[PDB]
Amino acid sequence: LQERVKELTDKFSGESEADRQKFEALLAEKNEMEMEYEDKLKQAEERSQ
Amino acid sequence: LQERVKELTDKFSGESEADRQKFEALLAEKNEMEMEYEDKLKQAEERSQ
Repeated sequence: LQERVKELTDKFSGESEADRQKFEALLAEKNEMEMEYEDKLKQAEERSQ
Repeated sequence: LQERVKELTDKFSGESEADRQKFEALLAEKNEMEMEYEDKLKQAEERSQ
């Protein structure tokens, strides 16, 4: 009986941690491409002037 | 035996499920500002010409 507590706690928490890592990677991906666009706006403006 | 199993399974899996909606919202947020930045680049070049 007591083993059932350990089995469900570890794997589902890992599932929560695994889904958290994707969220962190997506946040890094979103932030990385955000500044990439910001570079594009200024480069076009500088060439325009 | 069953009481704990259903208790831990439901609450711990919900934490993993809760990280998916945040991931989906982050993905939707990431896609949305990408279109805005593309519009910004499109409008920045139009005035340049």
